[PDB]
Amino acid sequence: EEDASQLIFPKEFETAETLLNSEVHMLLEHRKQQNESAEDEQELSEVFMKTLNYTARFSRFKNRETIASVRSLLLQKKLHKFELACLANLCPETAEESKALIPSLEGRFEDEELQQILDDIQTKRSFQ
Amino acid sequence: MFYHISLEHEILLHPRYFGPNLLNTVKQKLFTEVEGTCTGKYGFVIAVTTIDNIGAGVIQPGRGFVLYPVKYKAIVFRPFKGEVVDAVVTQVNKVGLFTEIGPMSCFISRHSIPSEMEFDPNSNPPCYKTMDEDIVIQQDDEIRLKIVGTRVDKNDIFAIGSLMDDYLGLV
Amino acid sequence: VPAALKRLAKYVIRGFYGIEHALALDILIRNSCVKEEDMLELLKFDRKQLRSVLNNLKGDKFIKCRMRVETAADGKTTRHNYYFINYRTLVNVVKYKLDHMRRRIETDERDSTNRASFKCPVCSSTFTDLEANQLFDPMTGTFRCTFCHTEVEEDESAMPKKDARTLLARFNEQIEPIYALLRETED
Ligand SMILES: [Zn+2]
Repeated sequence: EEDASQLIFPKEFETAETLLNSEVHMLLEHRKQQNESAEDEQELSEVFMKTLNYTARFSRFKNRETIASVRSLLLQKKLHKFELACLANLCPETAEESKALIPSLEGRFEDEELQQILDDIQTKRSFQ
Repeated sequence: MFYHISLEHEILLHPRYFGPNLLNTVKQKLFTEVEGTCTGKYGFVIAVTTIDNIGAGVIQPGRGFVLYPVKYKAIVFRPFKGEVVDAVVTQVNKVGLFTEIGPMSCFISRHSIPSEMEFDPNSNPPCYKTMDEDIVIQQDDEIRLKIVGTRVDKNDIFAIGSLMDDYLGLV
Repeated sequence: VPAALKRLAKYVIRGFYGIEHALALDILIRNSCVKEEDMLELLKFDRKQLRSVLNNLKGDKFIKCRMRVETAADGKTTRHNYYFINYRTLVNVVKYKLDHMRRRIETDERDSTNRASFKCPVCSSTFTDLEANQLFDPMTGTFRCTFCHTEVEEDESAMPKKDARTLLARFNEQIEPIYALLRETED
């Protein structure tokens, strides 16, 4: 009934906002910071550690300002909220690669313009 | 896919917890119950980002408990059929490959694995390698798999990873 | 009554019905309409036996019946059942009975993919491939049955799959004469 490729989601997943792994890491880090405070409180569950490592491993942006800048530029482009997370998560190097992964992305914009959008993410991306 | 959504949960607070710090206990009790539990509709729940509001505590007639409906914002991850998500291989076996994606764990059957891949029992660390060794998949590697289907049982969800589709596997 | 219609009806009755059905059809071919009572004497069949065949023929609408009521010479009421062949309605039923098999053949192609291969020998219950991983016990490292705690095999389900494939080619060959006749009866 629900397919990511077909952009079909249930009524619950309609107004939901998608957060990038780097954005997710910041929120989880804030939880960790609060965890240290208020000693003797409940210790965070092991599931929290698993996700925190996962988001940190795939974190494409280590700077808070860059994450905001990427989101601001993406907001100008008329892109679906779910597709924005995939675009900023997978970070395809080529326009053709992005189109193949997401069949629904075909026809949204011009191929030449699609490649430029991906290239911009690379410039903001920090290589270590 | 990671989603930040608002969830409805009900807390039954024992009368012993009444008095000062009642709402603190309700908030604290919310984290313990929600965290570490998964449901098919929303999948695994990582943590509660914040609590939107605590509803009026309706006393249960006879029971003595007070039912507190809580609107809390939490981030959850749910496997979507026909979707490609990065995965980390935990264990390698001839029968199939086990991979963990955050709290969710995915199992890859031998049939779904590409034909050219063959189990490497001789090597001390079990792994899948080709004849030409162009691509090698072993434990603790980042690979891409397609979620063929989603199954939920006993508050646990584990999907099937298939590497038949192109642009999959170790990159 | 074009000769093509007569031959088409004969070819189908002798292929999927008993000799009883075919014999009654010949009477309706020689004469456009024949009384039910008259047909009974010629065939010498039992009263119930003839009705059962006629009901089956009427069930498939290969022939239609009309009731004529008249006063006999002795004054008693007479209710004669007159049977006749409706080619226009008959051809549709033949097409309906043929397309369903063709669509059933198409369905057989999809059934082969969803067949359940895993099965427990103890409880003799077959489980789908997707359901197989549900019962997978990590401690054992192999498929198992929760009810029986016994190993689950999949080799027994491979043999019957190939049998259905052979029927596809044969069905299309034996049915060509019927299809050819249908094309000749479109006018
Ligand atoms: Zn059994």
